Amino acid sequence: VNPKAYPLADAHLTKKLLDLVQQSCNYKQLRKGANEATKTLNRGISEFIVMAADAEPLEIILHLPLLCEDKNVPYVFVRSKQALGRACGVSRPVIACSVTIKEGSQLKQQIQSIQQSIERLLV
Amino acid sequence: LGKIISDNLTYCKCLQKVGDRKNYASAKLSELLPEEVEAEVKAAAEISMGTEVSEEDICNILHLCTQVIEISEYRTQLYEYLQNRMMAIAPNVTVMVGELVGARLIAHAGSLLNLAKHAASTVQILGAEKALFRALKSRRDTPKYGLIYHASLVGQTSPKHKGKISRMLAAKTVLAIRYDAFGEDSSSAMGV
Amino acid sequence: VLLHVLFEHAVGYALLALKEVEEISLLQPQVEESVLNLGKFHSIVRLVAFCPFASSQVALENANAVSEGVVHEDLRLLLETHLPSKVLLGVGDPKIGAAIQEELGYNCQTGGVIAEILRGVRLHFHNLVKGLTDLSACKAQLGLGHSYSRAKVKFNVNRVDNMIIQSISLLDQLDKDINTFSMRVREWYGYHFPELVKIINDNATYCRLAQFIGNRRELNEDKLEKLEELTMDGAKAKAILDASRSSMGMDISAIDLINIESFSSRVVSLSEYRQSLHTYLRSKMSQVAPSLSALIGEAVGARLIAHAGSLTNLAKYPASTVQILGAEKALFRALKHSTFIGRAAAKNKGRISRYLANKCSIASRIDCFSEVPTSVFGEKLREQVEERLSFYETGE
Amino acid sequence: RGNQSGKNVMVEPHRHEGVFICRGKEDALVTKNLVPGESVYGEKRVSISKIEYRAWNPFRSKLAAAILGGVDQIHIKPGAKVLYLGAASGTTVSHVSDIVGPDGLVYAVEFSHRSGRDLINLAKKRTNIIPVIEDARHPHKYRMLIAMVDVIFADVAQPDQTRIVALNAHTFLRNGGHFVISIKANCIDSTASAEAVFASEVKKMQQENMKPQEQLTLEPYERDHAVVVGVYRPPPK
Amino acid sequence: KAGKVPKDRRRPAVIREPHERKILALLDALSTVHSQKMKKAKEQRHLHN
Amino acid sequence: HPSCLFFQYNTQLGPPYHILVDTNFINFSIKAKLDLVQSMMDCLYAKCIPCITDCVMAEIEKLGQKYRVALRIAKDPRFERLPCTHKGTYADDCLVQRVTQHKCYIVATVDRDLKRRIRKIPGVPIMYISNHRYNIERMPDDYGAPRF
Amino acid sequence: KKRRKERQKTAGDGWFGMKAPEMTNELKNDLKALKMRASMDPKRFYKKNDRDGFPKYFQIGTIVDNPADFYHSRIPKKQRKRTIVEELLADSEFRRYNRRKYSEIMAEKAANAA
RNA sequence: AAAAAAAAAAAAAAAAAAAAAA
RNA sequence: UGAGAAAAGCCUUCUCUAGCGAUC
Ligand SMILES: [Mg+2]
Ligand SMILES: [Zn+2]
Repeated sequence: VNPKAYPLADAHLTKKLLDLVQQSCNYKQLRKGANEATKTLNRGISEFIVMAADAEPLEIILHLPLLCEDKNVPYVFVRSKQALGRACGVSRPVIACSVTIKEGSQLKQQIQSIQQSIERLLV
Repeated sequence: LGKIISDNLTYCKCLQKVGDRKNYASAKLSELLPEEVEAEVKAAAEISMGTEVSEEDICNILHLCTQVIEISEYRTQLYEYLQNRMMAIAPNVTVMVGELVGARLIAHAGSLLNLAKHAASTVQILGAEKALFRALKSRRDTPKYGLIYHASLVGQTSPKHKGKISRMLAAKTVLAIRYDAFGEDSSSAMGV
Repeated sequence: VLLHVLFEHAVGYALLALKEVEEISLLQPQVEESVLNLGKFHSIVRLVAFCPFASSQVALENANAVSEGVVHEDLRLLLETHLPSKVLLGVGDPKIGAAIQEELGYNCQTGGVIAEILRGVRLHFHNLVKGLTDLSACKAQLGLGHSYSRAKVKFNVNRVDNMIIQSISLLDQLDKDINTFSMRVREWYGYHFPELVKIINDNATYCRLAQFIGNRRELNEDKLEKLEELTMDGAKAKAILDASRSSMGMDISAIDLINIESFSSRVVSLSEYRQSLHTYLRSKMSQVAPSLSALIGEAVGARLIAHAGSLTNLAKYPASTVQILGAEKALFRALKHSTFIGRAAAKNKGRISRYLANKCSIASRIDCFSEVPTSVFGEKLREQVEERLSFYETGE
Repeated sequence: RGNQSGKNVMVEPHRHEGVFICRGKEDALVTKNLVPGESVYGEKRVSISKIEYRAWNPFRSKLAAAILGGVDQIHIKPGAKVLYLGAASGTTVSHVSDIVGPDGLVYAVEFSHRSGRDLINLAKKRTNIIPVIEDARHPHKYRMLIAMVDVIFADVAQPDQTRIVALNAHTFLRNGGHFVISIKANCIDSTASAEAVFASEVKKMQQENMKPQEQLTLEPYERDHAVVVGVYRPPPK
Repeated sequence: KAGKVPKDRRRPAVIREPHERKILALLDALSTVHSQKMKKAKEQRHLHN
Repeated sequence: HPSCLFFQYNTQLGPPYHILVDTNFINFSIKAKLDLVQSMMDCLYAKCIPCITDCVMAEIEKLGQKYRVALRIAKDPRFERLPCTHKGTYADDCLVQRVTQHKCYIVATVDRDLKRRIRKIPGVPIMYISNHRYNIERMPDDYGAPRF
Repeated sequence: KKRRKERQKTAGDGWFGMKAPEMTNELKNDLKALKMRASMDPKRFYKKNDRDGFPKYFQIGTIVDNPADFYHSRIPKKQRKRTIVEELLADSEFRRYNRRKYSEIMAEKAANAA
């Protein structure tokens, strides 16, 4: 594995993440794409960032971690873009996604747990 | 080096002589700098904060420093040319007010004949046109120095007397301007 | 309470001896003056040894060892020499204390009164070691702070974009600065031979020919033959002699001719430096951002970095904003600047610019975060736009 | 709208030393640029007639949010040595470097290697910033690089913020010095309430021989954040 | 009142350019509206108090 | 004005209640033989962690051996021991200052004079002993409080 | 006495030595305009002024262009002016609103005066 | 609060400036 | 408030910090 994809999730935590992405799309709380993920970081409306480590140039998504460290936003990698494609409800591979702040959303409890799990990966 | 050396021409020559800090110790700078200054210059060489520079970077710095000394050398040649023409066209003015200040006066008036048509009080305040029209509109006190401020006689005199010398210098100056413009003989006897 | 303290500094290692101290009430309002006031500190603490670092590289080696907690040979040499061999040695780091006690027989203590003594030493350090070292203590920390930081992150000095920022600005100034001088030269030589401005369409080219012929009085035979070599075509040079023979310009004085000759030469020497600056910029761009340079050219690519202010700032921008950086100068709209095979219709002029912005954003990211820069990706992206340009132009 | 480029505008000093107010149709907080002509994160700068000031964004900065909220003291003044924990990319660090001026020093600590490469590029242009790419939880590992400082600014955003500040304060902070700590309520304890968290952190600070003096919220810009200002080992009066 | 000034002593008045009066008229009209605005806000505060 | 308050309603007061105990509240609790932690749990149906300041603890110590039982109950590992650096021993001023600063505590006291001061501070409940049961005054989520 | 006078001519070391500009009818016109910024736009409200008098130390300048803000925030070069007063003279929105209010005040005053 | 005086502006208003009552 | 109020120049009495000094 390329060492630049440091927060690589295991099998169990990947299942929880891709389930939460599929839930978020139904509640209109997901922004899809590398450019759209960047824009939410500027506006400070992201809980976390999910990126695909199987992009053939890994460098095209490495600008997102730099923005995350300033906003103190957790971020993780997954092993497949095509698996990330279906969970987002899109018919094309996706290399980056961002879940948005929504006031009063019922996803807060599930989101709060997944943020804590990501921070544990960084020990 | 920038703090220790203020002479810009001396600074650019030192860079041309010595590229990196390592060459400062071995090379000698007696011809460019005093030995006491050279010792301090060599003293700063070992205790330095700067980053090391590549070979392509140091070449570009030398080329820029090459152009600096060539422009400065030409500027001195241009200044000497100006002194040659000024002493040939209006020699009486150059002796009295100076080469630079007399040259600016013709540049403001645009020609020697146009400057000749002016009176004595106008020559005094040729430079100070902004203070004059501000004073006349607001009914304040008019300026008194003009371009004459940088003349040799005005510079040496005391600040209390710089008002008197301004009109005394200007009034005699126009006697030199008329004589050079209309006289058919080139001599500095009247100016002296 | 007599004990020894080891203090590590950027300039070197120091060994100090403690005579007496009121240990229990040290952290109290009245007693705290014992360490704060310089005179009282000198009463109870002396400097028994000092071994400064010889060079910056040596200082970096000791900094690595101290952070890891191992006993470097420089530290061991000082400790063995001036310490009698029932010895208490104070250290700020528990790990270095254990390593010393394994290497040598001294007893190490890491806390208690020693923690307060070390702060007293740190606050008054510049006074104790003043004049013992050539390089100042304040500069010692500033110099070491960088070299320690470069080592951790594997910084590469080649891949820095300071020079391209300065070079683009300097190119802008030179283009104006040569232009102003070139117009003045043409006016001055116009008094002597006004026809020359009509034949020559280039300001720079006018300058060498101003050098080459001093007066129109002597331009014939071999000097005419020399003239055809500098001029691009032989036909004009034969007309130049005809213009020189029949011209209404005025003879110039001696001292006036020497002035204009030296001045016209200086514009040439300024122009040749400008060509060298453009050469130096091109070499820098391949080392810094090869993929972007291959995509759009060294001139446009460097200017895009200049608008962003840095290479990293260019990568962080989204695809939408990178188009705006070229809006005022029409970097993406104006295509021949960047030259691409094929041409874009007026209807699809906006679409090609939008598509080209996305490719430049991707190429900029590859240059910034690659372990080694390589221009293969830029060439691949160049081909794709050309396929798109042919797609719109031919319809397939 | 806003402050469009090319508008006449006035710059007057703030109550704090080294900080300026950009008086116009709208008012912005500005600091004097140490390196004229350069923007570190794309802010709008103002040219004054050889002198230039840079706008300070309170949404992207935690110190600027406190100043706009009306904090009494910041203790960052020209010619002061400031130890910064959690420098990140250097958005706030650049403005702190502007306040201290050429005489003062800023010690920037950032563990991450990705953001560390940005500090070194930033420290190249500013001579008074000393980059320290090291973990803030172990102050003994970089005791070579740092002398005594006057102010410690903490933006580490960790569950153990107080312990990290306590270790660094004992080792490097001079007697009578001051500290500014930003507290993110969601970071220390998400389960407990935000207001009870602010009471717990203050309690721990008093157990570490630190005397907190003031606190305030940053509500118009941030939610569930607080800034605490205090003094370390005060001199007797 | 002391309105009278002799013929020899009196000075000609200032003759303003058209641009200056446009700037000068703007400020007085602006100040009248602003002075009116503050006075109205004064009574609202006093009534509420 | 603090952000925790929505007019007179304290939102950030949470199911873990931090309670500042006055020195007199301890004495009457023993006289009525009410367990200090257990009775608070019955009043609020939630976890309660009483808080003991340095000022309050000193006033117990000055009372003498006659009040030794109250002193031993005060040192209970389940309790929260919070320090205060206040030049003196008087505790009423200590508690109101803690109340004014943070707005997260519930005041437990039986003195009438202290209660009338705390009522002037918005958004802070007061706990007092009524009959042989604990009672709460200005709390919306009182739940299992004496009904009268 | 003379050393006091030298120290009051500058803001001090705390603010990097700002100098007090000489007071002119153009600078004073600018300061009066800024003090009355509340009534420029009926839909915008402002806080109270910090000080009743004019500031002693201040400097005047213009905001630098930024390349990324070509469309978002940039005034075209023809609309730019030299002074704050001339900017107020140019825009139609302010002139239209100010004229309508000022006409009302005179008319209401005329009813009171008669 | 109020009777004044000195300036500008708009088709009267606005800034300063004194006295008197309270 | 009522050694009336306001301004300039000379002596007298004292207050704060900041280095400096304690290393034999
Ligand atoms: Mg009591
Ligand atoms: Zn207390």
